[PDB]
Amino acid sequence: AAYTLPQLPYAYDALEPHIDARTMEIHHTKHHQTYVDNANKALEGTEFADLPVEQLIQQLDRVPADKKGALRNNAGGHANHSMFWQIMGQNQPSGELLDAINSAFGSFDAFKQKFEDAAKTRFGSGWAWLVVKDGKLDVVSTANQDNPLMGEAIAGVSGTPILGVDVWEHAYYLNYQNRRPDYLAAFWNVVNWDEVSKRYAAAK
Amino acid sequence: AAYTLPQLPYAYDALEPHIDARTMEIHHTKHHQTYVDNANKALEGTEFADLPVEQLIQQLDRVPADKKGALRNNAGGHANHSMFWQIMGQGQGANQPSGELLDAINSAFGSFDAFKQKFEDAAKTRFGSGWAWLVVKDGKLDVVSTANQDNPLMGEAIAGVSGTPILGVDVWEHAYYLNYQNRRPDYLAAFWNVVNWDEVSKRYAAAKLV
Ligand SMILES: [Fe+3]
Ligand SMILES: [Fe+3]
Repeated sequence: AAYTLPQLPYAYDALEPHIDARTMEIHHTKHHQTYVDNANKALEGTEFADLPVEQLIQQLDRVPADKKGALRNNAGGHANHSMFWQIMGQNQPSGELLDAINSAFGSFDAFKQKFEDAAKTRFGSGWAWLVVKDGKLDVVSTANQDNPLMGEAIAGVSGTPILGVDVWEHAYYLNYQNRRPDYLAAFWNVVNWDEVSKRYAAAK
Repeated sequence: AAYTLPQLPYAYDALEPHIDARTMEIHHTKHHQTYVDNANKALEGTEFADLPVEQLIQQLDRVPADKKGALRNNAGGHANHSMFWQIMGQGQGANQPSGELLDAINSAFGSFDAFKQKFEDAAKTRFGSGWAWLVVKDGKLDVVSTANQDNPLMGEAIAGVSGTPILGVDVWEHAYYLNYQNRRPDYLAAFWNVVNWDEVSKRYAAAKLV
C-alpha cells in the first residue's frame, strides 16, 4: 500500500516515433507496476512505508538487512521510472541550467556526447544520469535499478539526478532492437528541459 | 582475428515458435558478433589470442588489468553464446534427458520437474541482465546464475559462483523481448522445448570424468 503507479503526463503514443506506444504501455503497466508491487511487499512490516521513495532509497543502509536487496532493486525501479516519465514530454535547455551545462561540459553538444557515451558503455542493464554533485554537473551511469541518490557504496557513484535515460533493453528493443545508439540519439527529441531545469534549481 | 562467429547448428527459424527467427538472427549476427569483434580488439596486442575462449575466461587474472573488464564482458559473451547455440536444437525429445544425466538430476533435485522449477527460479530471480546455469561442481549438479556475460568457469571471485556449465539460458532481454516482451517466465517455459539434451548429456559425461 506504500506506493502506487503514477499516471503518465501524456498519452502512450505521445513520444512517437522516438519511443513506440507499445513500449510505453508495457514499460509503464508491466515493468514499472512490478517494481511498485515488489517494493510494497518488501515494505510491509517495516518502519519505512511512509517515506517518499526518493528518501527511502537514500536510507538503504538503515532498512532490515534481509530487505535491502529487494528495496534497492524495486524502490530503485520505482524512483527511477517515476522520474523518467516526468523528464520526457511531447529541443534544448536555457537559463541557469544551460549555463551550468556550458561551464561543466563546454557546450550542450559536448554534454550530449558525454551523456551518450556513458549510456553506450553501460554494459548490461542500467541507467545514465546527469547529476548535481557538490553544486556541479557530472555524467554518471548505474547498474540495474541503482540510483546515484543511493550513494557511493551501493550505486558506485553519487549526486542528485536531474535527468536520466533507461538503457535496459526493454526501454528500446521493440523499436530499435540492438541499436541502442539510435535510441539514445532519438531520446534528445523527447527530453522535457523545463522539468530538468526545475530539478536543477531544486538540487542547487 | 582471434575468434570468429560460429555457424549455428540449425537455421534461424529452426526453433520456432519457441524462439522467433528474427530474434535468432539479431541475437547471432548483431549481439554475438559484437562480442566476437570486441574480444578480438582486446586480444590484438596480447599473448592470449591463441587460447580457446573457454580457457581464456578461466585465466582472467593473468590478463593486463586494463584489458580485464573488456575480456570478462566480451570473451565471456563469446563463450556464453557459443555454448547457447550448441545446447539448443530443433525437434528435440515432452523434451527431457535420459540415462546418466537424468539419474544425476533425480539425485540432485528430486526429479526433472523439480529441476525445471529450480532452474526457472534462478533465471527469474536474476535481476537485470545475465544467465542461469546447470553446473557440475565437485561431481555434483547445482543451479546458479550470473550477471551480464559472466560465466561460472571464471570462478567464484569474478562470477560469484563456480562449476562447469553444461546448460545455460540467456535472460538478457534481447534473448526474449521481441517474442515475449516482459514475460520472461513464458520464455523460460518455451525454452524447455528446444534444449538439446544429447549435447547436455555429452557435456555432463565429460565434466564427470574429472
Ligand atoms: Fe525500464
Ligand atoms: Fe544474448
